[PDB]
Amino acid sequence: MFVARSIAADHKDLIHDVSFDFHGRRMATCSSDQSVKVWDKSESGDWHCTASWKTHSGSVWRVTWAHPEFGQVLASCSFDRTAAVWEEIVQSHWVKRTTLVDSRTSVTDVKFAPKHMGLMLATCSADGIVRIYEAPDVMNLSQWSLQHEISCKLSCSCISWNPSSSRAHSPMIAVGSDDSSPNAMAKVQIFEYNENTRKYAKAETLMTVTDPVHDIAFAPNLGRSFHILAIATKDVRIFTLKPVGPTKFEIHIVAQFDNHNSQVWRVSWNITGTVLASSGDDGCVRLWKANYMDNWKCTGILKGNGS
Amino acid sequence: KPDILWAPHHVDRFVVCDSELSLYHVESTVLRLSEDSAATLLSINSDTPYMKCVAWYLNYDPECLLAVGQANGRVVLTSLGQDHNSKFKDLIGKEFVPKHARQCNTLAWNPLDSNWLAAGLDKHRADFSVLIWDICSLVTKPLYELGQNDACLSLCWLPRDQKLLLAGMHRNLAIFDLRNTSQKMFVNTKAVQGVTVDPYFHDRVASFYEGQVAIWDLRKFEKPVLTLTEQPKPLTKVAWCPTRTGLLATLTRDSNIIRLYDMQHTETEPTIIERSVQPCDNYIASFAWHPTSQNRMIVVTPNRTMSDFTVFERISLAWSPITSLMWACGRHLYECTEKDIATKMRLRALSRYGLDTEQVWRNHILAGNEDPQLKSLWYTLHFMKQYTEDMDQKSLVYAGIKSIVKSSLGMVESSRHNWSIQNLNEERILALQLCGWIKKGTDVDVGPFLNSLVQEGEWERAAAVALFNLDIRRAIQILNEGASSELNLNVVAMALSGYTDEKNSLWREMCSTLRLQLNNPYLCVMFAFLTSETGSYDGVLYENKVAVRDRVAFACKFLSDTQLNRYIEKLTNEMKEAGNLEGILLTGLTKDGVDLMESYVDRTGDVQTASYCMLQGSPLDVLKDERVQYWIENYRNLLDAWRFWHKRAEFDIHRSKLDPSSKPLAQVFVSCNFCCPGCRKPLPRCALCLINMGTPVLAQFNNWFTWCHNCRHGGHAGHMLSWFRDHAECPVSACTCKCMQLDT
Ligand SMILES: [Zn+2]
Ligand SMILES: [Zn+2]
Ligand SMILES: [Zn+2]
Ligand SMILES: [Zn+2]
Repeated sequence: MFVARSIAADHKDLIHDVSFDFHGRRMATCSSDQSVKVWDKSESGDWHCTASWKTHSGSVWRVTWAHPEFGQVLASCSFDRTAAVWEEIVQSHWVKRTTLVDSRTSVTDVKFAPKHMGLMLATCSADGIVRIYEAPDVMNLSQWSLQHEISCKLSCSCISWNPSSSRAHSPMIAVGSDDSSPNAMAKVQIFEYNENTRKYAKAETLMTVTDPVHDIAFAPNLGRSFHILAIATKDVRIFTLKPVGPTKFEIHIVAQFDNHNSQVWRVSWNITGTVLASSGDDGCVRLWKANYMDNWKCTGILKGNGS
Repeated sequence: KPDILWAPHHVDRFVVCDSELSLYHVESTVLRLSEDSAATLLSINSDTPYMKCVAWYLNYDPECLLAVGQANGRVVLTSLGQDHNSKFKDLIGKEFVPKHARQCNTLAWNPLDSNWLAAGLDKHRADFSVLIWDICSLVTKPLYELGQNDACLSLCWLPRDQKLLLAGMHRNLAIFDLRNTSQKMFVNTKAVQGVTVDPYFHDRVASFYEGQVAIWDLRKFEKPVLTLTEQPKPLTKVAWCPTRTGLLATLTRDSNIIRLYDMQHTETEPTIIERSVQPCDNYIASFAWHPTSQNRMIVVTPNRTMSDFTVFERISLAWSPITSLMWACGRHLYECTEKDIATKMRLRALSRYGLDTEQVWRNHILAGNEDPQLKSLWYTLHFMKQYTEDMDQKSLVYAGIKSIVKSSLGMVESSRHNWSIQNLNEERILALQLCGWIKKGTDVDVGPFLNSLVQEGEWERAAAVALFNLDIRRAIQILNEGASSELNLNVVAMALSGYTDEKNSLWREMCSTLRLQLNNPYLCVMFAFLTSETGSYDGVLYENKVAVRDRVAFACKFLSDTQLNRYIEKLTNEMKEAGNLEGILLTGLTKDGVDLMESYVDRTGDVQTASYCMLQGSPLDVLKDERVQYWIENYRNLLDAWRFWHKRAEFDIHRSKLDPSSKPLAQVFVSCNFCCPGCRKPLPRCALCLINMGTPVLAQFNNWFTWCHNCRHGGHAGHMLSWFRDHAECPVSACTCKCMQLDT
């Protein structure tokens, strides 16, 4: 249910990902050529780049954006086992704040936290530990306190958490896996931070997923009574948790779609948590809208180029 | 095994090397080469049996000069070409001769010289192995000749050096210079069965053996820098990608899966990414990259079946607040634009939905689309308001009918009807006013409803209601009056006239069956009412194809107290669990009403109406609940995302005028640095006309006396707006702050 038009953008090497701003103005790209870009749309609708530089002696594949309530901030994951937290200075000088090199193995993911706990970065690294960074004093951005870590005992693949800012929800972390050895067990485990214990303890385990998951994306709360997960292991398995010391949540798998039949690339929920803009390995990446009977049926298809 | 080649200077021609040499031609669409393209074969050659290698003479003209090696060691120059316009006609047919006879394995033309051809021959006791011919003038005169007592197996010209040749011997891996043949650099490896030099780097060479692939460079040339995995089956072909940097295409015997390898970080670890693709479901003989097209492939099965493909993946998605996602595919990004709930709330907000201080029912029309849930809630909310004003002129209505009819006394069951309201106790008229049967006032006649319905065009709703008030000569009159327009109701007027009320009268048996064949469901409750066997009110009350408002009135007029409470309580429980907006008529704006609207939000994610509805005169017992205040915050945060800032402000004006308990606070304060009630000092003056802070003298914003929060340098609100239009520095000398441009 769309008309596809190709944007007028030119990145040097092969692109990796696109993040997006809050109000819907400025993205951030990557390449296997150690380059990033930010394109502010003109009032006429045209896109023009405004900055670029060299990132690291490897490839940067997980650039990300921040919230305007802290100014302007970016971050990225690369070969250097560090997060490039670069802010804007105003022709603008995009250099400030130090690196976060604290990982012995390769970093897997990099994402920010909801805007109701301040700045809280988190990074999960390859063969093990997941790691969260915080800084109370946001007047200078070069300080960063770890204070919390985990031990997933597997090759983490993707991270996510729910923007639900309700006072009645404990913050939770969802982790992906990548092990594909000739055995089956777990690939997505859910965490939950406490207050008195101050520990992210383990609560649940989706014991029906065994394929090499590639991305995890919660659905924004917006006011529902339950959360929504999203996996890309073998078939866009949209899960659904419901609370009923751990919070024993009843699981109800409401999605199994074979359309990709692939190693599906990425999954990304929308602003209001209704349309699941999915993607995959083979070809055109579809949508999965909603129906009157709470039915998840594909409602659009658009091809990787001029379609 | 058969191999496939492309035309170096043609984008639409390829040849298949097999038992016979065949040239094809790609044609468009709208032999099925592709799902959107097909093949158009042009020429056949079969003169040379026992072909062992095929190579292409890469020049701009002739168009199809092909070099073919045989099992006797003689390279034969053959052409398929086109309508001959011979420019070098002497060249065709010039088969070469080696001075003995052996197998010919590998062939390669010189990319730069364009006229030196290299041939590799198997081993012989006392003769040359690699022979460098020069096809410029049956010429058995090699221009060079190397490798006494050895057997070559792979050949490849180096790109940078003009005359350098890389060769793979039996256990020698030598790089030969063609200026002095006394010397050569070499290693002793096992991965010799194929040699490739990548185009871009042109310093890394890849070679393979059995099932293992090795990677070298020409700057160290000592040991294999990188290696791969011991795949349990032999390899057949390896080739780099000539348009995308970093791809080791790979094939194995008797399979159908190609493996493409990603190498970006060309001492720690190697960056290796592997993804396998199956272009087709049949076994694969060999493949062929493309020189010009973007990341292309064609494959040929052991049968004659051809095919095609392409090579790109790992797209990423980014969403936008206006519901329009972003593509990302290599050198291309695409955006798609536009019912989704998020899209609707944009137009509803832009139309000032839910902001009327007038006839309230004007909100369902303001919503644009027609939906029964919305076109009923605003009718329900309007009625509760008109009662509150009327009663004030002379609030418990907001509880809902379930609490109103709990104390329903009286309830004397009516006897057999007398076909021809004020005798009901006030609690029942409370339900009748909300439903709309009567108007605000003691009017016992339901005429105002009846006469408003006819002018609205609805005829049946003027019949069902009328004879529900026991009027069977007005019953025909409603159908008689409407029968002049539009037309079967006139015949129904006869049927709807008579009824015998006997025990086995022909009307009763006929009508109970003759009801179910009609479409409109009011006529169903019509017949299902007349035949109701003195209390069998189980058909009319449960035909949920009819509006709940009528069912609330009709159940209230007839059913007794013991029967009413069980029915009204059982309807709300279904109404609440299934999440129906119509339940507000029953549940009201109490704690239960908040519970029901949880289900409505849970299934449609509508926070606009759930926000406005609960703000409607609810008390300080459900408006302070955590649930309701969460919906308000999310809607406000959503509006800030759409950049509809002025619309958010108008919403907070409405919220301020209705809930004073959420008032904002002051953010400004005057703190004199000296103590000015104590220090007797004035605030600073502007930097342009220098008048002090406060002295007097539409356009009234001009003397607003703004400030700066970084440089502590202020002035008159309009004076610097005129000054800042041509400069970008603080007016005050010895200050380097750009006040306006610092925001952006
Ligand atoms: Zn003072
Ligand atoms: Zn200043
Ligand atoms: Zn002034
Ligand atoms: Zn300033």
